Amino acid sequence: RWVQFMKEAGQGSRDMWRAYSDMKKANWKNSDKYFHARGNYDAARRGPGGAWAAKVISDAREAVQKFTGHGAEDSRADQFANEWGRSGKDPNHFRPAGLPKRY
Amino acid sequence: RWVQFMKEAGQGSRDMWRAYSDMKKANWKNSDKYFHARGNYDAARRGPGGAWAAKVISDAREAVQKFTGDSRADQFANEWGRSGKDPNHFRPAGLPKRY
Amino acid sequence: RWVQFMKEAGQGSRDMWRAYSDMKKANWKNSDKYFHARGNYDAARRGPGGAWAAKVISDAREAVQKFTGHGAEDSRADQFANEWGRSGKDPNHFRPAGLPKRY
Repeated sequence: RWVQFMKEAGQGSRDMWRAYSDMKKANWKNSDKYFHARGNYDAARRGPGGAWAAKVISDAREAVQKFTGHGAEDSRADQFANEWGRSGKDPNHFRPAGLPKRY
Repeated sequence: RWVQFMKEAGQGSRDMWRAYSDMKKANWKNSDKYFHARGNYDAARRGPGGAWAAKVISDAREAVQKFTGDSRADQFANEWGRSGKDPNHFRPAGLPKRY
Repeated sequence: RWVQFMKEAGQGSRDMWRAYSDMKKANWKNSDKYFHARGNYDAARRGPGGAWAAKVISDAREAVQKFTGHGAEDSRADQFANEWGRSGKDPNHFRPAGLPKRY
């Protein structure tokens, strides 16, 4: 169903929001790739709709970041982490040392 | 606040699925437009985040209709409810009162 | 903000819908790529939100139409036209002989 896909998309959107919210609450140096990967990883594991939402949201954020002057290298690196998580690879490969266990 | 907007969007999305779910359970003829209006109505009542979510979901639905090959009529109902107007405008005869 | 982005996305979405509509009513064979390119071209000109919406819509169209028998050979060809217009190239490159000035 389109309904089931959309439900997955809604949940994946929530996952993406949580990664952003946790990133902000954590204030941890060089943690953004971890949180980029984690949100995409969580969302894609909701199902196809979740993977779709993760991609659509990732792509919008990359666009807004570019507009603000984010460098091409940093954007590419962020997109690498996004796709890493979304494909099911462990977000913890981007985990900075000492990031609290709750994240 | 973004947290509040997201909260409403979450609520509104749940209102939309509940409307589609009730539509399936009711299995009542000529009831589709009622449930489209009702989901959008309930969702918009949650706040701006709910109206946004309701529009996203309604628009995504029309996209699937267009892509696969009535849409306009559904959107009339979607917008009627989301605008705060009475979903019962579309209520078919017989529909159980809990819906 | 994201306010401007979403404004552009709405503009871009309307451009895409208008291309799909024009495609339906023109009923011109071998004109598919023209309208796909044109929708994406018009949408990308709205700015980043428009380009983003155009890609979201284009990709969703490809994925959804798989359920109505559109295979990869034609769908990837549509997608070549989508990216063509989106990148700023002339949709008219795909214009079939005689298509009315209205489109």
